[PDB]
Amino acid sequence: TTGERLIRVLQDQLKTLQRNYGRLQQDVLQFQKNQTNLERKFSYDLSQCINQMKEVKEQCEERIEE
Amino acid sequence: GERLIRVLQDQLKTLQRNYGRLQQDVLQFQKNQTNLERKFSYDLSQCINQMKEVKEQCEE
Amino acid sequence: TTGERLIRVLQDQLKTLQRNYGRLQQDVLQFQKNQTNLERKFSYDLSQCINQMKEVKEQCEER
Amino acid sequence: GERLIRVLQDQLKTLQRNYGRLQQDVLQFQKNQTNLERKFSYDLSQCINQMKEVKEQCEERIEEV
Repeated sequence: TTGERLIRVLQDQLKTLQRNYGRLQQDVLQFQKNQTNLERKFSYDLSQCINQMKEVKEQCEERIEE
Repeated sequence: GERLIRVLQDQLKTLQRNYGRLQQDVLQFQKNQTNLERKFSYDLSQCINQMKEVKEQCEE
Repeated sequence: TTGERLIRVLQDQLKTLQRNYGRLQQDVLQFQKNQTNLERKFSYDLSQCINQMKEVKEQCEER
Repeated sequence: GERLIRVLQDQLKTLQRNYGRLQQDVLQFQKNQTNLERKFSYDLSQCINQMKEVKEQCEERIEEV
């Protein structure tokens, strides 16, 4: 003992370390995998806005009674 | 005897501090990206709904 | 004029769209800023990892 | 008359290309984000992998004395 006691605190610090880091990994995995559906949603909405803009232009240009 | 263990104990407390900085950098980035996305998705929706309104103004 | 009332509505709406574009441009600029910032932080954290690794290495196996 | 209509047409068309560039800048930013995430995962893992080599090294050495 006395040196076994210190070694036990060291084992404790290491497994607290390891468990925290493992928890962070799956938090990063959670976030990043969930990011994909959002990136696709923005991409879609930006294209649609660009397409509606194109329909707007054609129709307003048609609105010529001048 | 050999207090390499007390050195290691010191290094693990430093490594725990540095993990703490890494965890807060990652989590802060994630929190800001989610808040900015709420705004980004609001502004995209606004382009869409505005463009719907212009179409019907030009269709009457 | 029916046409001159629509012209005023179209010019008001063009201003709102230009505003919308600038908010979208500022949104994308902020993604760029948050990202490069994280790249700078992560660069520092990685260096702290490698260099404390290197030194625990020499601390052990050489007493 | 169509002077104001001229410039409404001009401003709209310049806006349409600015949204176009906007769209290309989002696709590119998204993609670089993905690549930075992946290189950063790889580089931290290489550091952790060397960390673990030093653990085994330093646990072999604690009880050698």
